[PDB]
Amino acid sequence: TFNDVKTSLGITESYDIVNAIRNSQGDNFKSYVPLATANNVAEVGAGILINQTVQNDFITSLVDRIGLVVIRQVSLNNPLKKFKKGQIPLGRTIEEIYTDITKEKQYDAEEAEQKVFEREMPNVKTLFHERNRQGFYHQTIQDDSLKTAFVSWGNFESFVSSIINAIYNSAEVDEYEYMKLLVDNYYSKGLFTTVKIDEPTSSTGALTEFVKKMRATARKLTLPQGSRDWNSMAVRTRSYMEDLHLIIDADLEAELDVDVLAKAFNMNRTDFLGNVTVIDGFASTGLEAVLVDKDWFMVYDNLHKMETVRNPRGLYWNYYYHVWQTLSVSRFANAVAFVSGDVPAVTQVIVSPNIAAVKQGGQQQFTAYVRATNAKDHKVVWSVEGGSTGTAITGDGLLSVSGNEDNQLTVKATVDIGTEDKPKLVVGEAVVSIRPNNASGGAQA
Amino acid sequence: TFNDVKTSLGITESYDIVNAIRNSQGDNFKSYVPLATANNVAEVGAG
Amino acid sequence: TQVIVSPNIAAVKQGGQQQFTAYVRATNAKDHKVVWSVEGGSTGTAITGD
Amino acid sequence: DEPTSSTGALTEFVKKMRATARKLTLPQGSRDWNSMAVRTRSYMEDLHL
Repeated sequence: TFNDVKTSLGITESYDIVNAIRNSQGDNFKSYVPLATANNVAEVGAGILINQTVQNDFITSLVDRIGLVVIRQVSLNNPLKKFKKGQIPLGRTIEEIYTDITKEKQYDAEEAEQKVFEREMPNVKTLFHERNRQGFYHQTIQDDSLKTAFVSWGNFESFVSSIINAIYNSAEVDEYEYMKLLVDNYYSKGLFTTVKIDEPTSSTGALTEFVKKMRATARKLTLPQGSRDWNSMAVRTRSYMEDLHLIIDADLEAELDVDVLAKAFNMNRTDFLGNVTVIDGFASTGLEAVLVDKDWFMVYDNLHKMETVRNPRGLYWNYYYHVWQTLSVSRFANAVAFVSGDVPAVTQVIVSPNIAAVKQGGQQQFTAYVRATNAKDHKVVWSVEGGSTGTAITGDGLLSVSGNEDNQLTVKATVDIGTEDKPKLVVGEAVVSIRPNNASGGAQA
Repeated sequence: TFNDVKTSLGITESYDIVNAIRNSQGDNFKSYVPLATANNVAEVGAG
Repeated sequence: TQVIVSPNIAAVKQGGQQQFTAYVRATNAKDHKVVWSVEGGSTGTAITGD
Repeated sequence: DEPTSSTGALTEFVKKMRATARKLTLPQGSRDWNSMAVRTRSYMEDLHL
């Protein structure tokens, strides 16, 4: 129920093909001069958004009657469906437990007199994955009002069927797009091990600058001694190379395919290591591709219910499609971020046991790993939040819980990238609670 | 024994992907606006 | 090169409201501010941005 | 030179190692290539790059 529709609705003519040029050429547009109806094509040839009742040219008061209705229809799919680990019935959280290595002690027999029953607890990280996604898809099909817009049985079932697949494409796209958030989340949080690829410190000849880095760092994830510096928990894990999946920009696969794979007499020496999955590219700035284990994804299903209900007063159906999922990310798995643009110096600081239960008057050793791009060796300042005058931490992160506290402490590892500004602090944190001590009361000395 | 804590524990982040999603109607992030539960994926999902 | 305001056609009830969204075609690696506007309304009938 | 510098410094590094591995695994070994200047020799299956 419209009027005054201009036919140039969303049109920003960068140049008017006719009046700026074709009438006035003397130039490259000369091949359109021998066409005579080029102005009728330049008016309505790019599609018309809003229909208009156009009268017939010879007989006015005859309407010009739409005479072919095609119905476009596409099916979308999640390429990342193979990163799902099945269904969780009966439960909400997931417990992910990882014991890692310990530090060797020097053999000393003199100190061994008092330390036979000394108790040194393991280094255990735990990780919890809550059910995140709980959403549904809503879709009405008024079966009776749509019979207006069709005159063919056959276009009516080819339009009702598309609204069916409109649900099944909507669900599968957000299933693609939620899992693509988890990469852009994890990078925003600083949790990706940043590796630059587009900083070629060499001379000219850096066409394979990214291939040499994405085949070295792919190999570094699989050394049998493991490494500390590819997790976001700083634990000594390892990949087995058959589980290394590489989610890559489509811009970047052609950089490989053209600059490297053609002119490669032996392509096995220059393919990317591990399984390659092309996406369109990530939302994050400068992030080109991401190499991960198969264990890095903690994606789980809970529901897939299609329900429906009929309205007798509105003569319609609602369709509800509930997808409940557990969309999560293992911080224990290696996950390398191949980035291009300019990055911070320090992306993450990892304080080591992450949680503690230290008795009043007790003490606790802390360690801060520093996830740093180019290794300026940033100095670490330890700090305690929520204490009293007593509780302080000093030097190489040694907490001294006072006898006079009961407060849940926050132990910080402050790294300053910044300068005379509102500077750039990279603060990692841990949480210490406090057991009470009957520490004999009163005063001393 | 732990009685009150935030869930963004330790995380020092470059850009915040709640203000990256909502406060960029421009580009690079409009694919994440039609998500309904994007808060409990972006502020939990790391673990 | 183009700004695509997405639904392109609304039949909004008098009093009711409607959600619009605009796709900006950046041909470069930047982000460009969108300013929403409603012309031809009564006193009232505003678009809030966004 | 430095085996990140150019693709010539990569190649020359590939030249010097196939040279050296041949010099090691010549029979009639050298008093070069060890720290006692013992006239020893080595085998190809024994070399570990």
